[PDB]
Amino acid sequence: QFLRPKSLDEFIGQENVKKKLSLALEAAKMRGEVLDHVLLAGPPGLGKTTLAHIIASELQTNIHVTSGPVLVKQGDMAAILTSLERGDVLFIDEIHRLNKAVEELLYSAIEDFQIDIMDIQPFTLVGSTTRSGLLSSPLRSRFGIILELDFYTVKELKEIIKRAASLMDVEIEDAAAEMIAKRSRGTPRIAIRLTKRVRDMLTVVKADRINTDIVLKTMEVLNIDDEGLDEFDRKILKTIIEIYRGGPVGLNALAASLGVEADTLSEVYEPYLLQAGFLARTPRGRIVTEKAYKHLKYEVP
Ligand SMILES: Nc1ncnc2c1ncn2[C@@H]1O[C@H](COP(=O)(O)OP(=O)(O)O)[C@@H](O)[C@H]1O
Repeated sequence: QFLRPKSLDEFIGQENVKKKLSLALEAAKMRGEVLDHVLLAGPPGLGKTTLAHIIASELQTNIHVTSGPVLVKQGDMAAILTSLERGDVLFIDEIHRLNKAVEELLYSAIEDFQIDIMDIQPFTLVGSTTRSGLLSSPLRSRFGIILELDFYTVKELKEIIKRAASLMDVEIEDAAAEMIAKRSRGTPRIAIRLTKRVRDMLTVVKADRINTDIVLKTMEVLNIDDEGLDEFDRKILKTIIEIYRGGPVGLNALAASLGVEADTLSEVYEPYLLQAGFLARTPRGRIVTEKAYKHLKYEVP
């Protein structure tokens, strides 16, 4: 995890998020008070986990990691709550997936810091979700700080790439870093994994630095096109084009045809497809745009 930022000063991008978090985080440290609960929302790979760890580290408290789909019985949640020390961070990934059982108990420990009277040390709840709207109304109004992360710019991603390459002790030319950033689908996690693969090409071809040639060879091997779309991205668009005539097609129907969970489609793949203008959502369902037809070389109906 030597590539993960350890402080906000090492976190490139998300300027609005950082200025908001920094304000409340520094104020709380200065007062020796427990930070207000924070909600981190946005597509995966954008640094929500990273920020959660940064928060605990800045407050100099312990972070307790867990996720909604794991805490089934109240006992599971109860144990974690009691292990919390004053000022500790309770980080819950996919918090919108907490079953009513543990959700009620969590909400309870937040209203007065005491579960059914049997006592909980004041703590900071930091939840993570792809869509803040997926959270229940009750728990939603519990976070005093809501941070919405959107995709990064190509410039920010390029900077993240150069930073990663330097840490892996490998030289890379600006134009090459730009090329990778343009194909990272607005996501730091994607950009870093791509940089590692390009690093492997640099190793096999025995080059002194990553250039455009090395990047293009890597992308052909990985099957990533000039827009950064991978095999499944294209499969989604092609399926809508061929099986559904460009759409509109419902989320459930599309998911069934692709053999994947609707969630993985709407929370993981569609976000960027919508942002990049390849897909659009209508009341009747998802539809492909003219840009997708042309990018994939299909005659525009
Ligand atoms: N702003 C950033 N600068 C550098 N690396 C980042 C940034 N945001 C995310 N990453 C990197 O990407 C990977 C993914 O991040 P993570 O925090 O797990 O995403 P999320 O929880 O939103 O899915 C991490 O390896 C991390 O170190």
